[PDB]
Amino acid sequence: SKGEELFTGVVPILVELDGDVNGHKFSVSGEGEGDATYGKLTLKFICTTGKLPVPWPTLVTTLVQCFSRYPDHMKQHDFFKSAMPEGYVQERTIFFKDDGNYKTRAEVKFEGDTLVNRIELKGIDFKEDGNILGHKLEYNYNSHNVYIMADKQKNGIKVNFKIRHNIEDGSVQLADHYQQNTPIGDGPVLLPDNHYLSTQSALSKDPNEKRDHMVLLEFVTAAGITL
Amino acid sequence: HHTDPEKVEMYIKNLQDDSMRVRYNAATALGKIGDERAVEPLIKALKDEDGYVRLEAAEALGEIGDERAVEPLIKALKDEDPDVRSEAALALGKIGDERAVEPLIKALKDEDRYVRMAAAWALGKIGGERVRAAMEKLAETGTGFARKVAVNYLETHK
Repeated sequence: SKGEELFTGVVPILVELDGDVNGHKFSVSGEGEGDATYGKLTLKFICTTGKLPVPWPTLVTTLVQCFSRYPDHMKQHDFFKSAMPEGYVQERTIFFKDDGNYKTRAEVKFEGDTLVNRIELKGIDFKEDGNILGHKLEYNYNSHNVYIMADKQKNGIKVNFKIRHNIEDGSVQLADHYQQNTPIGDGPVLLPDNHYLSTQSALSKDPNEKRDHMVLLEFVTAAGITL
Repeated sequence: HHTDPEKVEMYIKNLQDDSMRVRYNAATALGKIGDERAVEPLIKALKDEDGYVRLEAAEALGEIGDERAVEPLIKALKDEDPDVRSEAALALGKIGDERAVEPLIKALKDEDRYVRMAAAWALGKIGGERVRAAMEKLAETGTGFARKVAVNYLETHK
């Protein structure tokens, strides 16, 4: 693939989000760099609009899967890279167990030589003493598997997974993610057999930054196919 | 490959910790680690008092990919909790055993959507002729979500 050649070294990254959750308007923006050679992602995202109405973790998933470390044998299955630099469109719908739900639309593409993600979020039905609006969530993430599957009918992929958000003094708030991606340009893209991705994410906080922020350290690495 | 026996012990032990977040973490850990010694303990974690813990233990057994857990997983598809029975589906598609083809096709009809979606992948993953077989029959005997899946496989796969 021609897309994969772009990600051979470290590539700078940029993310912009406009959200609305049960009325509470807000916007987030982030800056960083990603080495798909290790599947590593390292970034910092900040609320431009002062305070964030939701807990940071919720947004992680919505706030790039082109930096996923696809092994040599699976290189035929990285739809995300293949779609570049023209880019792709990531549409999600995130049902929170016993709580509300998001709808998102992202535009992931290359600007010059920086990877850029533009998202547009809409939350509804969220309970006010819920975990989400009640900010009852721990500041960390878990390892999850992101289950990928091609969409012949359209021309992209149906992705699905179930995020496990830890509660401060409680168990787990779930999140069924129903995702679907589609290419921006008209170029030819790889459509993969059914596999998945293995994520490892870390949340930290900068002491010097005074704004509402998050420090992310990811490591998406693909698995499934065997040869 | 190589498995750090210090951690393997720790986590299999931790699987019977008082705190659930502990035994939840021990599941995820042992899945990634992929050691045969964790399979038995994880099937017994499959009956855990806590649901979220049952849940990981499932995908954990999927990651480890041992054919021993196929049956217990098939039984875990019938779990009360849907989230647990979803991850059990996913797990069974990972292992790739044909013995899960029926119980998965049965789950395409499950009440919860995620559990229907999970199975869809899982079957798609397993594939081959015994899947292609039950899919062609489902293009007629099926209806609704399940039917939509069957045609989509016979579209994609040969």
